[PDB]
Amino acid sequence: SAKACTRSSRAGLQFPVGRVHRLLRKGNYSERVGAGAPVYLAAVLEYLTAEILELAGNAARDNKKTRIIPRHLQLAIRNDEELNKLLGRVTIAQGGVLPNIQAVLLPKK
Amino acid sequence: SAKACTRSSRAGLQFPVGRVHRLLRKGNYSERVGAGAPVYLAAVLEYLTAEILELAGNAARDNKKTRIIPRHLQLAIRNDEELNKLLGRVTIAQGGVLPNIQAVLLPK
Amino acid sequence: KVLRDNIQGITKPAIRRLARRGGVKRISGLIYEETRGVLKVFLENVIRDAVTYTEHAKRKTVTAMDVVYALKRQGRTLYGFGG
Amino acid sequence: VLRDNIQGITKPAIRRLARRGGVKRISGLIYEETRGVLKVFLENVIRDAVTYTEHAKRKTVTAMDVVYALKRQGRTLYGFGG
Amino acid sequence: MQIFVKTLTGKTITLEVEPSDTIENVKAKIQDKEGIPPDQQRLIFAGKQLEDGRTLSDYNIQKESTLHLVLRLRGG
Amino acid sequence: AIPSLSECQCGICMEILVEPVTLPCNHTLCKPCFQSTVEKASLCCPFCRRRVSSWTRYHTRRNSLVNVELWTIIQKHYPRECKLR
Amino acid sequence: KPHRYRPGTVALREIRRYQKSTELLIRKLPFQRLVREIAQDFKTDLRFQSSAVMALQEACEAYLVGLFEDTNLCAIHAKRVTIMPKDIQLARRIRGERA
Amino acid sequence: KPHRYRPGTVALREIRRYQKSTELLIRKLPFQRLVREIAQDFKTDLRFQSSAVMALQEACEAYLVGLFEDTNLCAIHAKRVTIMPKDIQLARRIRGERA
Amino acid sequence: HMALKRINKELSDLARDPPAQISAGPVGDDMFHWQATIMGPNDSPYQGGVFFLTIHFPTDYPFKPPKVAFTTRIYHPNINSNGSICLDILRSQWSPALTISKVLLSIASLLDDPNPDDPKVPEIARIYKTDRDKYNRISREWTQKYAM
Amino acid sequence: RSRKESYSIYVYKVLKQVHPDTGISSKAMGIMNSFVNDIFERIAGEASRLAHYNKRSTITSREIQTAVRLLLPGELAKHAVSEGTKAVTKYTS
Amino acid sequence: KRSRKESYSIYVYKVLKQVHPDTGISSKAMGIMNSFVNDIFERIAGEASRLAHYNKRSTITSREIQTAVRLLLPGELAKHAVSEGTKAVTKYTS
DNA sequence: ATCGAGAATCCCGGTGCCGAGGCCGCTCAATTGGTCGTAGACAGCTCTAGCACCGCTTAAACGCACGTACGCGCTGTCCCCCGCGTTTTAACCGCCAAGGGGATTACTCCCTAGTCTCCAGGCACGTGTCAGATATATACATCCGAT
DNA sequence: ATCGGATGTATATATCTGACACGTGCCTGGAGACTAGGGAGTAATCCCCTTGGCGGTTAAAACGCGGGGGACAGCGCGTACGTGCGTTTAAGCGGTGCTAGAGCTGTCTACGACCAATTGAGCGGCCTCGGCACCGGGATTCTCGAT
Ligand SMILES: [Zn+2]
Ligand SMILES: [Zn+2]
Repeated sequence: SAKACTRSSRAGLQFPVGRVHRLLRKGNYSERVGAGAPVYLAAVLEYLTAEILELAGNAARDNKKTRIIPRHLQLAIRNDEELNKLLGRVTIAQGGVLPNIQAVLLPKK
Repeated sequence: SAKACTRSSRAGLQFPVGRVHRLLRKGNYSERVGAGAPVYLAAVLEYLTAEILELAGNAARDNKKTRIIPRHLQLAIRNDEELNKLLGRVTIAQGGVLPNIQAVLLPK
Repeated sequence: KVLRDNIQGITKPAIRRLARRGGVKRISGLIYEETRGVLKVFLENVIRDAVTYTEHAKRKTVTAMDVVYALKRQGRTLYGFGG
Repeated sequence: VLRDNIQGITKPAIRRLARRGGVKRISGLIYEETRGVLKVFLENVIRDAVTYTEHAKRKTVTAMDVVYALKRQGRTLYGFGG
Repeated sequence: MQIFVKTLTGKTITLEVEPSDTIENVKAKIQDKEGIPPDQQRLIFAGKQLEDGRTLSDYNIQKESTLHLVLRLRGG
Repeated sequence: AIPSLSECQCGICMEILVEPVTLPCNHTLCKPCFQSTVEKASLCCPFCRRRVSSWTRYHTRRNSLVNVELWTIIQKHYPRECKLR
Repeated sequence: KPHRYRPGTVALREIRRYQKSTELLIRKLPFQRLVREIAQDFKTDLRFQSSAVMALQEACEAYLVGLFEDTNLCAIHAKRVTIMPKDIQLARRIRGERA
Repeated sequence: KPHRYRPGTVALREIRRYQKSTELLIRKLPFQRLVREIAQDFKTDLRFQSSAVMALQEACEAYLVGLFEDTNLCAIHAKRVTIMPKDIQLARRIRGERA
Repeated sequence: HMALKRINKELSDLARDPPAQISAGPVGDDMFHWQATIMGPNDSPYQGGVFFLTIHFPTDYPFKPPKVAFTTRIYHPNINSNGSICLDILRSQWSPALTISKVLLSIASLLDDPNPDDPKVPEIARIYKTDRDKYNRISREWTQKYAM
Repeated sequence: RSRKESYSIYVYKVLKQVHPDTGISSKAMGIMNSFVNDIFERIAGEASRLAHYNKRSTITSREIQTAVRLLLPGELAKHAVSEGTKAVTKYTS
Repeated sequence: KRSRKESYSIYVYKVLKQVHPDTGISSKAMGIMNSFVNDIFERIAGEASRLAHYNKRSTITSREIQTAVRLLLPGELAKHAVSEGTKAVTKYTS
């Protein structure tokens, strides 16, 4: 690239790259840290955040609101299949639970 | 205690204090390692190993054998509440399973 | 300022409410004592680790971060209180 | 090349496992479900083992890779290394 | 001829010796008077360790030259 | 029968047994000495040199370290010895 | 003459209403008093941040909801609609909490 | 005239025998061939150390024994003695492997 | 405190039947400090050897071992110049049931024959294991010029 | 006072990039912060373990890539690897 | 020759001879005990390193190891291990 | 309640083999001694919020009564696992043979840590305003008894 | 299969309030340039162990048959839990006061990192004898059809 702009702007990422580099240095993860690791890690973090935000925004628009509350995040994470497996053990505050009733308990026709 | 003797015997332990210290220092856990940590850690490890081995030897003697084999280790671990709680998810190779038959399945 | 038998504060309607959220239609009459016992055990397990965390730091007030961290150690990650 | 080899997990070879587990009576449809779940578990473990092997620029799946994959999955194994 | 030495204890022992003597013999003299074995003794001349095989005249020890002593303490 | 007065005294403190503890190696010592040893000694019986750690872990949860019958015998048969403690 | 619902429909209505809301389901003061009792049982003379109490209540409520879901699954598996203490015990045994 | 054991007294004998011994239960070569098939499905032209195959077999046997124990417990809970596929599915669902 | 009574019984036990070739007693009013004299055993290279040593009693006895020190000079692979002694019972194999007579007789037994597995001084250790005669005569010109 | 770092402005920028209209409350913001920290710690720890397993002493891009392939499920793993390699390639030149 | 591989075999054998004076141990049991020791070491060291990072410290002092032991081990093993560690440190420092 | 025949399991004595425990040679990692930069231990000050108390609503909890529907025990049918005998299939063991790639070593070069200087990106604080919650009044879906 | 009440839920409109989005000062952390050295990339070699193949023998699998025990459906009983109403209890909200303890700053002293010489603890390789595996015969003990 141009090697003249800021590191985050140079890589096309919105997440900070210098901060990730400092966290890797002071995180006691390895004696040495390469020059390409923070960029890769920031890209992965930004992609995951973008996907979850897109799903949450879709849910919020579905519920006729202009803000993302924890319920929207809970719905977006649980309704998807991959994200639910990724966050299987995670508990979201003010999340509630998906509406499901077993077919046996419903009244007979 | 008096200095000028091997570190592992100053505290009365049998596990190597020097090896534990080197592993802690070069094991990428923290920037600096105190001088009392390896002794404490070696004492804990030795205590646990003795605990496992005493029960394993008791089971081996109860099995009329004079040699400890993994079956004895499994019998010692799974028959103690505390050790079974500690080694919950761990699988011992060639350890078998505890004898247990549900009372309902027994003949009447 | 000691306290006694405060477990009765988790009344029958509260456990009924929790089960209704869970997806339970009909509830027996002996569920409430079992639920209270389970809740008490879980509280003891979490609070022991929380108190250990707040005692290692030479403090006297348990911080929400300590509770979050005890929960994470116990295997129940919690979001929404820092970390 | 190999194909249709899940049948190698034979009916007595599942009856014996059930007998060890503490099962007195076995239905006639247990075997298919057992084969399916065993295949799923093998696939899950072997994927991580092969990834570990491929990272080190190797071509043989050593026991250490399997042990590390099992430890990652939460099924720590003792005896083969570590 | 007496030599001033700053030992570990700091005591300086008066004894008539000569620079022409070997290190083994003066170490034996110290063992006779102070008891420290030659291996345990470690004479220090301006921060330099002297080998037992050589002599005092090699490092130019003179009349009442201020030297040092460290005991090779292995064990105890 | 009755145990001898001299034989009953603790082998560590040279004085009568108080809250005696019966080791799995059927050695009896008074509870203060046993507690001090488990705190400071090598977690072994001083006489026969065998570990009691698993036994101690089992017995401390149910509070069965003290020998009730021997304590009752020593206090009933020798009350003044317990009083002077 | 008075109109009363058939036994069961009110439970379904409550289930539908309660799976849509997100508030907390236990009164604040009794839970705070209980957690204070347990804490003072562990270490005397302790103080609590409000956020710590809130986090504890949230975690406990989520865990209880999950446990009741598993208990309901067990009860339906047993050809029943009611949940009994043996369902809870079996769910805990399977989950490995008590082994 | 021939002596035949009643149905039920032989399975308990097998349970008593197999819970005391520790040898592997599945045959070696079929398991090795299945493992190699899965591996070649993932990456072509792989090689396996014998220790790795033994470790895989040990892990699979332990997992299957645990799963059958839980399945038997569920079946007994359902007022039966026979284990059925729904028992396996319920045990897996509660343990969180498939949800 | 409690250890004072134990020291009383140990002193009485030493008083009634003192052991052979060894004798101990307190130098001053305090019973914590002790000094002892030991003779050279007949079946040893230390014939006619008289040796003095000092004993320090920690405040928690017998739960912790006492400290020993040779105030005299002796040649042995397991004893340093300053008098430090490396034997199993002093720091590694110490139990509350032991008595001062037991450790004194164990020290005498060490003086009877050395322990080569754990030499405190390795140079005289390899000297001793090289050949017996060198150890013989070095013990000679050590014991008839230091002990006597 | 003391400055407390967070991933706030970056997450807000990503949200505006995806949904220009919708906002976000404070509780959701804290939840997103905790999620980002959790994922960061997971990937960093896995990369550290991978580096230590091969007798190495540095964390390059390939260790992060292998950690991502290990942690994330299939489709998410593939998309994340593609995005990461694209970012690294654009950065290096 | 083959490069040196370190293990806890000899120390485990010494402890076993200290517990049971006349009992031998097979090779597979040695491997299992070695793996167990390594696993417990890794657990305690990792928890202590975290807890040191938690309060903005930089040294893994015996206090951190004691807290990690109190956390990881169950009820009674915690007390006994803590007592043994305190005894060892006290005997080592003096 | 029992007696006895057929069958599985446990004990005991003798033989053999291979691997566990001890010994010897040796190399490298732990020890010891000394020096130096900085981490945290301690004393002191600030000031945030955790705790305690008081009064007023009124919302959730509690106790009681009625009824019904579901859990449970019982019976009957049938069909599907189980135990056993016979036959077919391939697992297991011992053997030989080839070569692929894991493991080690030597050499070199370039990538990252460390230091100094400099400056702007993000954090804390303050302010405006509109998205959502709440109150109020209709519209409609749904349930239950009765034909 | 409806049809009427009757109830709860869903929908449209005013309003007002506190939290969200944005603006500004500044300072601490990130960026830029330069130097040194060790970590890692690459080429070459060795030999360990993985793959492949043959022959045998025999333990394990495949198949079939008789039947008995267990799964599953249908019925009846009554008891425990759901629903609704009136009453008692303490949660919830606001407002005020106090101080214990979290948090930040300044000194400095002792603990821990670094480096070099050195030597003994621990690892690799060998060897042997005893503990355990195995076989064969007999004693012991559940099991079931028949009383
Ligand atoms: Zn006593
Ligand atoms: Zn004893």
